[PDB]
Amino acid sequence: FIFSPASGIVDKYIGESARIIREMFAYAKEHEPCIIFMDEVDAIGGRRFSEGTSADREIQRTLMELLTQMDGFDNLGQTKIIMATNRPDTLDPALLR
Amino acid sequence: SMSVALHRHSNALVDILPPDSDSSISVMGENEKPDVTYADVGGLDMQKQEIREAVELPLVQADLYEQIGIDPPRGVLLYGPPGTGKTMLVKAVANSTKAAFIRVNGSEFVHKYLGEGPRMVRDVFRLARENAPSIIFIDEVDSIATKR
Ligand SMILES: Nc1ncnc2c1ncn2[C@@H]1O[C@H](COP(=O)(O)OP(=O)(O)OP(=O)(O)O)[C@@H](O)[C@H]1O
Ligand SMILES: [Mg+2]
Repeated sequence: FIFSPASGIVDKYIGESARIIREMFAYAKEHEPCIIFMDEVDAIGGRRFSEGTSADREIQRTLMELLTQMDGFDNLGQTKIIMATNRPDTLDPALLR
Repeated sequence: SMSVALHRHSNALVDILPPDSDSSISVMGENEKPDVTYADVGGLDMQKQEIREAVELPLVQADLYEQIGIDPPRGVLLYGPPGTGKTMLVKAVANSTKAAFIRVNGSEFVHKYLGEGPRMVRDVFRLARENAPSIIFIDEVDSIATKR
């Protein structure tokens, strides 16, 4: 049981923030069955923007990875994700999907 | 532009490496390709025909494009709302062509060290050229192609 605040995986450093997230699933696969639990995914699952600042555009780089990590050509065996949110309305349409 | 080996204490090109070495990426499909054929996809028959003529057809019959004298389709862009099966339609051609098919995300090309993003961009092209004809798929290219 991986317990993960969604707002402590974002660093200052440039795409370290995405490096952590890929590892998190790669750990999971290797300890399978495993569960990834993300609390408050308004943080990095926010709306699309792309008229924000540098800070918000950073969020796009980590979100875009996490979306592909869940479904790509890489399949998940018994890796299961429970996300929790206080509003499904301000989550990304691609995530919510 | 190719990888090459340098001697640490002087900076000199002391030998050369083949264009396969020095990539973080590799050609998958050895047994790592999905099972999703043309058959597995349901409809979108217009999108199928269109994308097969975009990607598959230039390779199998280059000769026809040259003959007729038409510009072959180069880069492919797939737009449409999320949840339409964009990625799945490309899954199909990854099995079907039986050429090289690379794999790559847009976050493979961002990195912690600076200017080590560009060095990957050069790597994926060089690898594609060697084991050509090749298809490179950048899954989500959103973060590279930002407009601001
Ligand atoms: N025509 C279809 N027949 C059968 N399954 C389909 C079809 N279209 C879509 N699906 C299903 O929807 C899934 C999600 O599609 P896919 O990941 O290819 O989407 P996308 O539109 O490229 O979005 P995202 O950017 O969120 O990945 C597929 O893996 C598949 O199960
Ligand atoms: Mg996506």
